[PDB]
Amino acid sequence: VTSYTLSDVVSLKDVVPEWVRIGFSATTGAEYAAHEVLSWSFHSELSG
Amino acid sequence: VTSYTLSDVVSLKDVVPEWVRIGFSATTGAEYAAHEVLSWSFHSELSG
Amino acid sequence: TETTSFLITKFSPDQQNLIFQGDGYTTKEKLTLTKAVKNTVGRALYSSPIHIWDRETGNVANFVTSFTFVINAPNSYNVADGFTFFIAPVDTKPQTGGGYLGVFNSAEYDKTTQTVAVEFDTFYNAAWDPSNRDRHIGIDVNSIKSVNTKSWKLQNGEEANVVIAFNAATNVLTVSLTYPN
Amino acid sequence: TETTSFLITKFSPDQQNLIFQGDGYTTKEKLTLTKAVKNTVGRALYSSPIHIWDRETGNVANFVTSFTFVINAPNSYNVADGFTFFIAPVDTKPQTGGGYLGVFNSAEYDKTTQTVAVEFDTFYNAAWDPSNRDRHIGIDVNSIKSVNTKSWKLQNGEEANVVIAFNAATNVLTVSLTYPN
Ligand SMILES: CO[C@H]1O[C@H](CO)[C@@H](O)[C@H](O)[C@H]1O
Ligand SMILES: CO[C@H]1O[C@H](CO)[C@@H](O)[C@H](O)[C@H]1O
Ligand SMILES: [Ca+2]
Ligand SMILES: [Ca+2]
Ligand SMILES: [Mn+2]
Ligand SMILES: [Mn+2]
Repeated sequence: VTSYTLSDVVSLKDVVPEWVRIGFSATTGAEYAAHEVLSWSFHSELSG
Repeated sequence: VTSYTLSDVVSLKDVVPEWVRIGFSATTGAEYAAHEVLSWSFHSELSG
Repeated sequence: TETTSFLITKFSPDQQNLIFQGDGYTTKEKLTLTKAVKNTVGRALYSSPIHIWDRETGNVANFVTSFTFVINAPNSYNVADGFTFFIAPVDTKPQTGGGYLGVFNSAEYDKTTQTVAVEFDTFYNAAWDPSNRDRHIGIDVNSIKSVNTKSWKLQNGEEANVVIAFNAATNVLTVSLTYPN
Repeated sequence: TETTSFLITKFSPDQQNLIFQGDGYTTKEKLTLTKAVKNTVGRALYSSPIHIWDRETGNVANFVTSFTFVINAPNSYNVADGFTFFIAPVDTKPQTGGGYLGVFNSAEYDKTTQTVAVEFDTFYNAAWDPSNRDRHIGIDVNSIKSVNTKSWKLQNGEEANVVIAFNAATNVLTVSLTYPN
């Protein structure tokens, strides 16, 4: 079991629009690799 | 409290496509009324 | 396994996760399908397609939905036509208006409609509604002529809590409506 | 209150609740962003727009996403460029490819991009990546040059489990990637 964690402060409200779309992206250039996703779950809660 | 209940057997598989959109509809004719929705929650689970 | 869920207790003026058709739009924290005007139609759909059944496995989804709706008529006796919750193809568009509720085109069974709806019918259309003339809750399958109905007493301007559930193990669709009093 | 959730443990050949861009497509129960070919880009987005913050109240949403991804390279020395999970404007198309990972167009802060991304970078781009040249996880804000990074040792062909969570109370974005061995 090998884990890696990273954290930082991001003021979402100042960066993204009120409504957004979420997703994945992957690219290759002069060098490459296959990029795959096997499963995905998402949950968001906006109170008020 | 006044409650009404109704149920019936509907074989969805034979009626709707595999992928669908859900929603509300309302109409008026010679007679009318405002139709409003104040809250809405939904949850579906397809085993696989 | 594939699940889809959402909850909206307050509607925003520009509700981007909804698709509007006809005169549907959001105002004052609520979703307005129609106003108290004549000859109109309004629909609102969740933007994301829902995976209801799978041909590969043959599995069918279980689902439950809850919503609170209000019908406000000028007169508690001059009301029409009604409201529905429906399941239809991804590219669904408004159908016939008036007593057809914007979801069907005939009383005759039409397999190509591919639409299942639970109606909250407030106006008696002699050609297909229950002969007792009562306003009613009905389960519609590819037709405006309900497969089963239950008499319902409309409470003008009062909030109604609805729960519609489908059990894939039995293919049973249940509808329940409740008024605060 | 507004919540949005979904779960997909296995993808279908016709995943209609996803939007595919570039080389993106589903097959063999998996979501393929790119095959092992040069100079290409692939993206996949959830169909429904998400309400991440509220203009009226100033409230911001808490959210959590978890996924399992795999990178299959021809070898362990020549790998590029990487993969990201991102949050962007509703109607977004693929941005610059290569080291820009299809979500940014420069290493300088561009407020119009309005995009936050968590990158899993496999190729050292001299102009902006950490001088140690290690592969790394990074948090990107309107720029390909991360605000923070963490050296990451890639396990070719292995399943990486990722959890990304955002705490609205503290504005902290946390990322964790776990390999079983
Ligand atoms: C040699 O540089 C090229 O290939 C690398 C690796 O694929 C990309 O990061 C970069 O954008 C592209 O210009
Ligand atoms: C008088 O008939 C008209 O008005 C009623 C009630 O509004 C609708 O049911 C019907 O379709 C329309 O043709
Ligand atoms: Ca009727
Ligand atoms: Ca890089
Ligand atoms: Mn009826
Ligand atoms: Mn980087």
